Amino acid sequence: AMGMVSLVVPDLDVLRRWLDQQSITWFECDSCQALHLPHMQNFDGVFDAKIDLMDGVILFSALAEVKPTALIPLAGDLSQINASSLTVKAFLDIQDDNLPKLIVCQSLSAAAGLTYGQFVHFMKESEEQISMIVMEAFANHLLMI
Amino acid sequence: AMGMVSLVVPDLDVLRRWLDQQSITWFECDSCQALHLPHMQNFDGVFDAKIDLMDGVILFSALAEVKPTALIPLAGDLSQINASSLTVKAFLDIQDDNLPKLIVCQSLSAAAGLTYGQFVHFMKESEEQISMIVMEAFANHLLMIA
Amino acid sequence: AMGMVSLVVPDLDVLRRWLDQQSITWFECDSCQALHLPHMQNFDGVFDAKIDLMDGVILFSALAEVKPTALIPLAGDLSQINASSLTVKAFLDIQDDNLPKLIVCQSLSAAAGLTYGQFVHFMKESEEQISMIVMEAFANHLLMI
Amino acid sequence: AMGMVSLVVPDLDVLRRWLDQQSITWFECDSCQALHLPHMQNFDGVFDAKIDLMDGVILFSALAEVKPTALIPLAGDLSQINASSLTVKAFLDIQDDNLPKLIVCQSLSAAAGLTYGQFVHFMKESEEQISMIVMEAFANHLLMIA
Repeated sequence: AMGMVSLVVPDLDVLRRWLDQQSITWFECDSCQALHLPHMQNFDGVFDAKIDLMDGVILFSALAEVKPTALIPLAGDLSQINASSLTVKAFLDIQDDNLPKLIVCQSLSAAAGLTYGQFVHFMKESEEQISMIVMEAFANHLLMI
Repeated sequence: AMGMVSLVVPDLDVLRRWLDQQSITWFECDSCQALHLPHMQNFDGVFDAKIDLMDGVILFSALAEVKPTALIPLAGDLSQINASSLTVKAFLDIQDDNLPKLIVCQSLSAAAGLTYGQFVHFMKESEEQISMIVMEAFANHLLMIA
Repeated sequence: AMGMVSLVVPDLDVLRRWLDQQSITWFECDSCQALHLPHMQNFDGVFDAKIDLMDGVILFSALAEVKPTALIPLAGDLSQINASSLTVKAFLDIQDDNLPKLIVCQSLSAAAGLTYGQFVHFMKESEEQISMIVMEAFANHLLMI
Repeated sequence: AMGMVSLVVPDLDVLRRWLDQQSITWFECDSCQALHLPHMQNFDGVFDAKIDLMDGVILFSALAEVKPTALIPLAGDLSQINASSLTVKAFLDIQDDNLPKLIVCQSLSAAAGLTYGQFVHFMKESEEQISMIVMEAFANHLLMIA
């Protein structure tokens, strides 16, 4: 037992405040509704990272660009990567016009309510699990800079 | 305001009680630590489904046996399947002696506490998301029959 | 039996002549020793095709550019493609600096000697098997133009 | 000048005689049309090897059983393996009831005629190229033992 709490169903404004509470800086696309997190670019391989809220689910995602020569090998390793974390998911986003991306993300289901403490844990856990995947891909020479 | 609720770091006993409170039936392996969920076998392609507790993370997972002729095509589809759900993950488990398995799972991180209502929602959202993915693979002719 | 013949071990000059014999036009890179075959660009998907001679093996290869979005699906289909022809081979050539290529090729072992008629058959058979693979990839929307 | 030689469109009898002339032993399936080559089992990973004649093309092929845990990694290596030889091809044969197989093969197009000497060279070059590929996969731990 940790006691009684009262749960909140957050909107994006609650999330801005809860991020401000933790001293986590966020920035905000002209082109999207995600809260972008500049500190995540400190991890080798990370080009962008953000918090989205959609259909009752908070998502924390990082994006890295993949070298063309590593794309087939990385696609073959996706099972092992997803199996390697209890909480983080990984997949490729491939377009004809861009460099292929590796998306690495964790969700927190919010529609039933959350405490602030649960959000904080999620931010900490996600950052740690995400950066592990992405740094290991970088160190294996799979990513551009 | 709204009401107050208990925040609990659960052990496997907390979860069995919580499943009981939802009238969800669970069975046990003498060979594993998970709580098996017989009702998930009503979706085609599901050979087993279970709740595990691992380092403070609850995992609800479904397992389906994959057709060897569909193993490579499924492996090539994992990005798109993982991209199809906000919450569920999918991956392959391949051994040298068993048929390959598709694991389809959702997690709920319990180390900072959880409430009963969050678990309930987890059980519902996971059953829905997991069953969609498995039913879809089964309809794509990728799975063997239980 | 088709009678007695006398075999020739060709060099690149024999091959130019044998191509001239069949009225097949060839062109010649500043950057390679292959004999390039412009008529093969008449097949949808083909960016270049050539005859190489190396270490006693004549190779007839065509190259097509693959869309990034089709690269993973095509890599998964390489077994089926190679299984589909008795004589043609297919594989990807992927570089970080370029568009991925699909290489589709047939060899003729020449170190033991050949007749002209065997060369002609090879040119005909290769062109037919190669263009089948490449046109089927094009029609399945796997290639750029 | 150099000498003259017979140009022959072969049938399977022409090939058996030609293998005999090279003292290469061949056996037969009551279940297939190929001439099996017992000496190819001396290379590790080779479960079978054979000469087929199909639409006027001679195929020399070797078969190795693939470890299910290496199936996906091998599939991802096929480009590089096919690019490693000027003449040999490699691909997978996956069924729902057998272990997956790696086929490694070379062809010789016979419809415009072949001479005995071209066949001999074919037999030597194929054995060399095919065995290199198979021995290499076996050393990469991809294959099961015959």
